[PDB]
Amino acid sequence: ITVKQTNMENIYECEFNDGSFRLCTRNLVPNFNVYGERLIKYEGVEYREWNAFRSKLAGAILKGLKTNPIRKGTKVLYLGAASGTTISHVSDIIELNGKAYGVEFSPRVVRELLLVAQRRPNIFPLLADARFPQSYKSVVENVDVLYVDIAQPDQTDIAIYNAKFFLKVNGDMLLVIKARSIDVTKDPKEIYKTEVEKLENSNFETIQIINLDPYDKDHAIVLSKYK
Amino acid sequence: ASYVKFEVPQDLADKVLEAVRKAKESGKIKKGTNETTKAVERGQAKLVIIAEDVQPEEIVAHLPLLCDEKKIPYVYVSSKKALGEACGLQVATASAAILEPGEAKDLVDEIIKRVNEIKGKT
Amino acid sequence: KIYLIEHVIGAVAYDENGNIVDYITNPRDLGKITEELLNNEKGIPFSATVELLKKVNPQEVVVENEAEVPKLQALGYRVSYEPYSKVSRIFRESLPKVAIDIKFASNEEDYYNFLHELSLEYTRRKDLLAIQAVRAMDDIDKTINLFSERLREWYSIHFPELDKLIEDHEEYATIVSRFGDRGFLTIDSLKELGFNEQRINRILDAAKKSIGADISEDDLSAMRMIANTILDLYNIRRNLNNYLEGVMKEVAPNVTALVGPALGARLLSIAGSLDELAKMPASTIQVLGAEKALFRALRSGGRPPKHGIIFQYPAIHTSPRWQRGKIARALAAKLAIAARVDAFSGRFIGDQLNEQLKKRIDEIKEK
Amino acid sequence: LAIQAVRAMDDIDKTINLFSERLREWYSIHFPELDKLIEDHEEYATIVSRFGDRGFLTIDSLKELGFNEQRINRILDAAKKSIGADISEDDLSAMRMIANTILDLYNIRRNLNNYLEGVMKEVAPNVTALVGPALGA
Repeated sequence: ITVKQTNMENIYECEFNDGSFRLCTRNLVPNFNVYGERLIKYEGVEYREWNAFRSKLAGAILKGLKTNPIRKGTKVLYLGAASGTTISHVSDIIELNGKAYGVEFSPRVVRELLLVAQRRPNIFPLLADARFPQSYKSVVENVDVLYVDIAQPDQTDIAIYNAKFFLKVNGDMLLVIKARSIDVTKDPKEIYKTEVEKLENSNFETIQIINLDPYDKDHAIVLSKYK
Repeated sequence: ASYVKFEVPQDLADKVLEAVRKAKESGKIKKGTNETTKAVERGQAKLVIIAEDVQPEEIVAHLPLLCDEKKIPYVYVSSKKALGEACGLQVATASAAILEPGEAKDLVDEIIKRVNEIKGKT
Repeated sequence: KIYLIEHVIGAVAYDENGNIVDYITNPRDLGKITEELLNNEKGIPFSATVELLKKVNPQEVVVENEAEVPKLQALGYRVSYEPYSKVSRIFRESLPKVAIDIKFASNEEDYYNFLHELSLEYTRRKDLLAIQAVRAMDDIDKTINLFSERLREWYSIHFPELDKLIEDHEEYATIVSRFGDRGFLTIDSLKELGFNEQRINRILDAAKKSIGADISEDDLSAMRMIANTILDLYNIRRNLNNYLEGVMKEVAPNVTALVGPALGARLLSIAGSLDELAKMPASTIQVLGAEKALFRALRSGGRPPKHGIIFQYPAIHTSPRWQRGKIARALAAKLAIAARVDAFSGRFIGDQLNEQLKKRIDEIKEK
Repeated sequence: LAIQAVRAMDDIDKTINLFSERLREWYSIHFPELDKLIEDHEEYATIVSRFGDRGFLTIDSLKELGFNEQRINRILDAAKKSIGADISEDDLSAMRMIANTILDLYNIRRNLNNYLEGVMKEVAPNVTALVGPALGA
């Protein structure tokens, strides 16, 4: 075993007893895991193993995401927080300084998000519909990163709408494009092109476009900058 | 019904029932909700077939959730009597699973890709 | 023209430039802020906003939300709304900071501590207890039995014949509790428990001719401490059963219909949750508990258990050994269905489930 | 009697621990932060027994059992910023039944020790001189 820093703040890799390499984050709440993930101690510091198959952000990293705009003390608005798998990892990355506002409109699921956000001062859960930022306007601030993973046909439009509400100028947006929930009939690759055009036809400046394959089928993630 | 996530056109529904029958003959299938459940839990199934006329809906409602966790694709057919009678039974079945396609490999791979398209993807 | 802001922080007025013309800070009170946010959803302005629109006397005001407009027109002002306005952004750009400036919190440290707990409480507003209670019930059960076995062994130094004369632990305990010395037993005090004429006499004669030990009052009260604890625990148990029944009918009515509150809860406790119970095949639900038995069979290919915690179902443990397997299989089957209608929202169908089950049982028994 | 007494004492010891373990797991649904803050089982139980809800907690009522200045503040702050669940009075009193049982057992234990000491000195004084009443018994 060995753990060491990567190009990106508070994100680390492990050399393993066998010789595999897995991503991990520095555990903000030591002894405690959110999904079933492995806890690893090295030189008396505890890391949480970041499974790429579950977290699209880890997936994006392993698919060579240039620069990660989520770091120490970053303010992120996180649309589609779901059960808290990925958002827990951005909690770790961001540390007590930065803040993460987790928007999620499915109660059956915010149920389990609560448990994550109780243990974590970083995370401000919100049972609200991301199509109406008016209904959480009164709790959030402006932000550096708009991380958007929402299952919706008009997911791109929703994201833009939130952006002009809460995204700082020169802030970054990580937008997960879910082809099969925008249209199961269309070709995933046509969809990626047309949704990126929406961002450009607003004024987002496409920085990097990644295809999340192995890890996520018919998905892509866009990193771009709001102007 | 509310446990039905997406829409299956009848051409597909028929190609599903066909895929199953060839799988009884040449491969290995599992028939019944409890046996389908175990097949997902154990990660043996390549395709899960669920009926749209189950009569307390909730009997199979857990399969979509279970299938997504283990990332096994699922499909619907309209009649439970039709799926069971496909299965080599003379009684109904609420859900079934294909574990080994056999001489339905090509037939199954087209199905697991059509349900991808009418789901989003690319 | 005044641009008006509503936030957890309070109500702020801004000019078109983005300068705070005037503000009214909210009280740092979870209860009241939560309610006003919930109220703001329907269009209802903050009470800090009402006060602010009085201090400043603006002719044309513009708000964030379109639902507020008609409410503030009814209050006397000419009003419009701008969605993602430059001002609403200007406000939020400085939102880490202006919490301190308008003295909503002394520092950043506990603006966020508060905001965190507001968000926690605000979403909270928009089965685990069933599990804990039944677990505590199984602890109490276990303790009652341990203490009662201890007490009988203990109190039998003084009055050994009473042990085989009182089958029931609660009754035994009541005797050691109420009387003390064996020579303090009396007829009417015993008639009061429910003891029939004949038994009272057998107990009293047993105490008279007793070959037990003559013992101090210090010694007896020592034993009596355990007796009173036993009795306490029996009340706590019955209290916990009723509490449990209430929660179990609320959280899992279909399952409760089938196996009762306790055994339903017990099944929740082994599964971990209701949603986990629902995801189980019947062949699992049938053997929950009995894991030592199961994995022994799975490792060696021997005979598996017929039933796990399900054994407790009256129909099973009373039935002959060859019927048990089938009754278990049938119960587990229905339980899985019960769990799924319970978990995935479905309203009570436990009656037909019971009827279906009792039919299957009646058939099994006619062989 | 010396033997029986210590055997019951050992049962009580065992039970205190079982219930306290349960109580903490149970009561932590409502007020999770209190578990790592109070080491002592008897103290923990006293708090749930006297209060239930965490919004019933007061500098006054907590001083009235001898918790020190600094600790009372950490408890109350933890109760204020608690990520616990909001829960009915029916739910809390269920828990409080256990808390009171735990408190009852502690008293019964202390009574049994004194009784045991009495008999043990009488029946085997030299042994008791060496290892104490309990271990002697």
